[PDB]
Amino acid sequence: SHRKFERPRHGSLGFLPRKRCKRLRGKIRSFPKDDKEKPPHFTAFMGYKAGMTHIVREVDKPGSKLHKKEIVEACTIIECAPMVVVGIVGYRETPKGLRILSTVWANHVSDEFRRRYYKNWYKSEKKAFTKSLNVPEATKNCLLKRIEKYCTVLRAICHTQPSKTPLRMKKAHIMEVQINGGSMKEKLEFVKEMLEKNLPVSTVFNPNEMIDVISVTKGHGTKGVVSRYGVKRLPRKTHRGLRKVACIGAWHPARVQFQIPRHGQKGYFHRTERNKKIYRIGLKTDKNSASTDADITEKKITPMGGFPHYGVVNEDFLLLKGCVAGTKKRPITLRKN
Amino acid sequence: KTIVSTQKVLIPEGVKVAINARKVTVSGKYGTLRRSFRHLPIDIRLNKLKKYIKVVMWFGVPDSLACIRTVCTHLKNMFTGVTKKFLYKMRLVHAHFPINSNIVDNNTRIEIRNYLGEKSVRFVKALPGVVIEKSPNVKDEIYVSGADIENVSLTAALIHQSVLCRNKDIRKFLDGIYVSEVTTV
Amino acid sequence: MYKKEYVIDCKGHLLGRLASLIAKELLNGQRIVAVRCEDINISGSLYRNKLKYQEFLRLRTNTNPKKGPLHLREPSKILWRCVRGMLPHKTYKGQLALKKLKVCVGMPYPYDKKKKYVLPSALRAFRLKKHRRYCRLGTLSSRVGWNYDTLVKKNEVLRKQVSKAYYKKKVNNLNEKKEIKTEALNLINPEQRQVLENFGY
Amino acid sequence: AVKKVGKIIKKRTKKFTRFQSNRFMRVKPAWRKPRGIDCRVRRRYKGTNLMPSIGYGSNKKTKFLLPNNKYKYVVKNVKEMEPLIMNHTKYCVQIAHNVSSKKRKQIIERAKQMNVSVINAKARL
RNA sequence: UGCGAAGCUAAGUCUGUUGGAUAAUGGCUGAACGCCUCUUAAGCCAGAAACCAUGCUGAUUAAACAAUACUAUCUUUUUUGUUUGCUAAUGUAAAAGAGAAAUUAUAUAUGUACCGGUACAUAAAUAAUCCUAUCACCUUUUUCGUGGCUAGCUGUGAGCUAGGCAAUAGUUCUUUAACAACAAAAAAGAGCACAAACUGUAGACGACUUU
RNA sequence: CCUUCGAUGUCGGCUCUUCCUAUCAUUGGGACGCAGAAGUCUCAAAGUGUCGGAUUGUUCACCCGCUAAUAGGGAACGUGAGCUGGGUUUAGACCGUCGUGAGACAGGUUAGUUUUACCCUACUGAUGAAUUUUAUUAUAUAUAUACAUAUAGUA
RNA sequence: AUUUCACUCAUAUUAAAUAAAAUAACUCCAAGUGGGCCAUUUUUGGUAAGCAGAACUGGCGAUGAGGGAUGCUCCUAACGCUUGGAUAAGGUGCCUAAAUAUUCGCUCAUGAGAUCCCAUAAAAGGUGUUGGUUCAUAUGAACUAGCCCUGAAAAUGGAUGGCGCUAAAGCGGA
RNA sequence: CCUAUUAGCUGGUUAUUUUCGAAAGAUCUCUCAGGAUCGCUGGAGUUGAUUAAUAUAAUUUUACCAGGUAGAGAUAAUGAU
RNA sequence: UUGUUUUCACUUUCUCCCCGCACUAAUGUGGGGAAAACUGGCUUUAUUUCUUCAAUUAUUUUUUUUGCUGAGGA
Ligand SMILES: [Mg+2]
Ligand SMILES: [Mg+2]
Ligand SMILES: [Mg+2]
Ligand SMILES: [Mg+2]
Ligand SMILES: [Mg+2]
Ligand SMILES: [Mg+2]
Ligand SMILES: [Mg+2]
Ligand SMILES: [Mg+2]
Ligand SMILES: [Mg+2]
Ligand SMILES: [Mg+2]
Ligand SMILES: [Mg+2]
Ligand SMILES: [Mg+2]
Ligand SMILES: [Mg+2]
Ligand SMILES: [Mg+2]
Ligand SMILES: [Mg+2]
Ligand SMILES: [Mg+2]
Ligand SMILES: [Mg+2]
Ligand SMILES: [Mg+2]
Ligand SMILES: [Mg+2]
Ligand SMILES: [Mg+2]
Ligand SMILES: [Mg+2]
Ligand SMILES: [Mg+2]
Ligand SMILES: [Mg+2]
Ligand SMILES: [Mg+2]
Ligand SMILES: [Mg+2]
Ligand SMILES: [Mg+2]
Repeated sequence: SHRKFERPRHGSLGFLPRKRCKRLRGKIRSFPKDDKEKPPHFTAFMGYKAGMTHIVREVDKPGSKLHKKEIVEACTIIECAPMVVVGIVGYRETPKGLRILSTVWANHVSDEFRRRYYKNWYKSEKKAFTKSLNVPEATKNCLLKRIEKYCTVLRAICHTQPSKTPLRMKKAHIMEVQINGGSMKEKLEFVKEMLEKNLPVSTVFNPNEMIDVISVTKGHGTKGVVSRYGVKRLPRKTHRGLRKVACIGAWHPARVQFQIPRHGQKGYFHRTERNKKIYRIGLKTDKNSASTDADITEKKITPMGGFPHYGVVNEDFLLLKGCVAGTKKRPITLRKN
Repeated sequence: KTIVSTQKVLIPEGVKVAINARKVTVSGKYGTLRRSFRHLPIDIRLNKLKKYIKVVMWFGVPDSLACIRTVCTHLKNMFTGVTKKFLYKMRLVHAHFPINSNIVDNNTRIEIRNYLGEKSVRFVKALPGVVIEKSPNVKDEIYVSGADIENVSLTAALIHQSVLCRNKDIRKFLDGIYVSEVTTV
Repeated sequence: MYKKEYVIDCKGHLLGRLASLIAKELLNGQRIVAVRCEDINISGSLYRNKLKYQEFLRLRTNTNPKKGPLHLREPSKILWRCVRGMLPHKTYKGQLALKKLKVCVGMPYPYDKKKKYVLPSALRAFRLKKHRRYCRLGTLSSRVGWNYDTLVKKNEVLRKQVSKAYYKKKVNNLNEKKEIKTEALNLINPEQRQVLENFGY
Repeated sequence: AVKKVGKIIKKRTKKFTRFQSNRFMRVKPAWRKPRGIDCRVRRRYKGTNLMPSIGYGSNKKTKFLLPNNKYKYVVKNVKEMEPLIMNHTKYCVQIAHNVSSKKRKQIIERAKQMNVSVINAKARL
């Protein structure tokens, strides 16, 4: 028989396998479409979530009951130590998807970066990259030429400098960052200009830019159906237990269906939140970083006693409107829309 | 199955025709029109010394004959276009609110504004190669014109669609922009 | 089907018939590289074909769709599926036969330079009356979410130039050979020459 | 299949195993004819065990002949050997399983004297 | 009882797209049916909270794969072999010439030369074809190409010229002839991970994160 | 009256999913006894939604009210090793009628044990080896090459 | 009417055919069975039913084999074990052994059709196309029956058996 | 303990091959889940036949009857109309 | 009702003429009209390996390759 009273299903089937993400470093599933009219620019940036503060903002919305008035808004802070570019990777489009031609590396690769290629640095003789670093420039040039000729998409291998943050981990976070711009040649030139040097966020984002924030959610382990899906508690009277789903399914498809909410992992899921506004881009070389026209008092962004469970932001940072997935200390990838 | 069935299309005077494998291409004063017929079986053959082109179909039911006739008609239309542009004279009629018919982008794209007074713009881009002029003579009308009978007509239709009012009694509200006269120049 | 590996240029072929032809060969024991599967044709109208494919797509497994009918929608993959349909693929022999089939979209790294055969029993030119609606498989696939169509086309175009270049050279070589033959028919013996002439060469 | 060797035609080298003897240990392979409604073997469905039948029988002329072409005769004692002095080509001795080594030897010796074949001369050798 | 950080948390705060191709439908050109006709022919157009992409989650769902980084031996050639649980070691769903790269239309194509168009060739039972096989070693003449070294020499491939040089196994019983792998024999070249302690961005336990 | 009487747990609610369309609303249309508004008929549509209560064990029903709308259905009349146990369908008891009576009632009323998952699968998450008759959309200095590449281990 | 004598009735084609007709009769002893069910055709009750009840015959039961994808009963055909042949029903694009056979039509379907039982479709329509027939002045009518279309809506996803097929691998023939 | 009470009901009922091979109608039955008795089956046996015969036949011819279902009729009868 | 009599209808063309004057799918053509007997048909006389002597049945005879089988022991 039909269900007596109709209601919308509880979870979103759009976020299934509610399983743990493979890695702390949220992967960018897709990068902006290429608009070959605009100059070459990076599309993404890794930063660490430091905490939230609140902000006071005067509003502009003509017509709102909140028009001329000052408003208070929550904002995340994402510490954004300059990412360092280390490689260029060249993709070519095939009927089987993107395939890499090559990767070209900088001449000098940081110890931090190298640490990513080992799970026991302390023991190792740290031989990673020690022969590649050597290689002659001619080969590199040839590779670049090849890329120019054939590859349709360029990505830069960037890595974070977690040493310049309160985080425990000396290992870098390495990430491919698509470059979007006019001619492949132009892009190549841009990457060459960049290569061994540092990207700060101002080179990637601007004030008031709308950004997508891609991060692994806070973990809760194995969670009940009630918490995980917002399923209704059964009544007190229930014998075997209240916090479950009364009927998994009908008799006849004689098989529990993938659409039925069940106990299991909650959190540590990969998630792209969209349309998060940058309210401010902080600078390391600014003692009046958390200061404002209306404030006019020397304030660094770090709260008194420091960002709880994080530490002290001593470097350029993003003030994003609202909330971001994951915990204090989590890598976050900010992406252009 | 009629063994042979034919049709004769007389090419006009100042027309450079050139069919090959049913890919007919006609040039003249106004425009160069190309329009393939390689979906029906037909040995359209050209006579360049004399005028005329013969469309001929071997076997085939009445369907085939019909197709042949259609082809011939199309050819004729093309010829006409190249000699003399087709001129679809579209009069706009309004009850209360006069329609603002602003042509832009080298006489393509006609922005229609204030249709039944809604303060919102209706864009209607013309097809490849079809000028949209407004009246010299009368006040209201709009000439749509340019060689390919198909394309101008299509453009006109599009324009009409862009206007036509939605949920009301359409017998009462006669407002819109309609094809008055199909003509040549 | 006594060759090592037949490359089949799938352009201009009628899906089902072509598949049928392939399947028997595979069973017999014969690697077959179906190449250029974007251009296979289906005998319905495009819309009709789309509808059929839509219907097919709709039949997933209610319970858990990770299992259940996989709606492979690259044209090559469609072709492969069709081929499988006509094989006893739940046996060992059938499985082997299936494995023997390779399918490609466009033409890649050996199959540019292999000879490409054609199954004339399954050619659209010979099998549909010209007043009938047909449909290019690639277009159909695109309509049902394949995406890599334009790219494939571009690749094909690129390849064609290369092929043309190669062909010119080949033609030149042939001409040279002919010239040599003409020259060197006079230099043999008489009787032998006469004999040669008698049997065509 | 059929197993020709010379004039000996055997129609069925395979033994007829009891139905389902393969499935349950408790059911021994010794042929037992399935009574019982719905048996499938009884009903002779394609793909099941065959039923032994008199059609399978060996030609009356070659029946109990071994690959030797000789009827087997089991022998316990020298006296018994004597019946086959006049039949030393048609019959071949087998020495009974329970005969002692010395006695076996004696029997073998006798057989050699008679020119009669012994099919198990090698017992206790 | 009171307050109660931190951590969890909602009743608290933030965020939640735009293309393609269509349906209904309205139209366009336009026959059948000298007119008319949205097509109830061919050919087109606009068009939906639908569809398919885009975006988003997974992707031991693909036993998938790519690149990069580092490493333990690797590559080539020759010979004989694969006729205490082991310590020498074999398998082919297919070798017998497994020969063959335009492209394209199917009521037409392709080249070539000019400016998709024109002119001229070319194919039209197109694998019913073309290519490629057998001239063994030899001595004797030389001719011509290709790969190495500092015009010559060596090696390989093809030819002309001279000289007869062999093969015989008793009538066939796979034509032991392929490809790949390995083993020994000589001959020639050249560090990671887990654990442990720490961690807590994680967590039933693994796993994940770290040091 | 085919199946099930060496038992398929026999109503309803609660929960939870999915499907159908014979569309109530929402999207796009067509018609009108369409002036506007409202509505009626109807086509593509099942993408999104379809509620809070009062009485009843109820299904059904009937009102109150919100609502864009409060459409209809199925899935062993979905769903009892999920619950609940109000009802029906044990034993106690009461009334009414019937029966001489024991008792009956498809009449009414009350009190009345709801067992087991540790198995296989399914589903949810969680590790995880193995994968050469296997693979490949190319590699290599304009030519070549599938008579070819591909060791493996960590990341 | 019975009886006994006479005389005389076809006969090897045998008082018409045909007959693996005496494998017959008869007696005895006993077994099991006495729930049946299905198909054509006839048929009763019932709106009908894979319903209840009968008749004739054949099946199933008790029975496999080949076909009908699949199936107690439909078709072929009934079974000792083999070799070879040649068929049956049915098929012959692939699954699948055999036709991408030949030959003439018809049919395009924006939910085609596809083979007894059989796994559904109707009334009513169609200026869809294909033939006709009857009428009138190369058009206008009316009909007519082929295929096709509408009519044609149900719940897990989905079934000419599947793939697919449209110069059929569809429908009707040869 | 009488008692291994009784059961028209349920379950089970042990080697092989060969040969033949049913019935689920009928009558009576406090009978309708059973029985008896016919039928159908097997075995035993005898008389026969073994003479291409005569007996005999789910057959047909040739004669010869019997019929009142399909059909047909309603200006033939009955009953409709 | 059959046989029979007569009536005019029917064949070719790369022939010719006239109109339409390249009008055709056509290296031709629509219409109208002639011409003739190459074409076709008939009548003959001979001829059959220049080519034919079919097909179907009836009655006969043989052949090209060939697959399986070899029971028995008079
Ligand atoms: Mg209104
Ligand atoms: Mg039975
Ligand atoms: Mg408190
Ligand atoms: Mg029509
Ligand atoms: Mg149950
Ligand atoms: Mg509907
Ligand atoms: Mg409505
Ligand atoms: Mg029901
Ligand atoms: Mg249950
Ligand atoms: Mg229970
Ligand atoms: Mg219940
Ligand atoms: Mg109760
Ligand atoms: Mg009680
Ligand atoms: Mg029985
Ligand atoms: Mg039978
Ligand atoms: Mg069937
Ligand atoms: Mg046989
Ligand atoms: Mg045969
Ligand atoms: Mg076959
Ligand atoms: Mg078939
Ligand atoms: Mg007892
Ligand atoms: Mg019983
Ligand atoms: Mg009677
Ligand atoms: Mg009657
Ligand atoms: Mg003559
Ligand atoms: Mg013999």
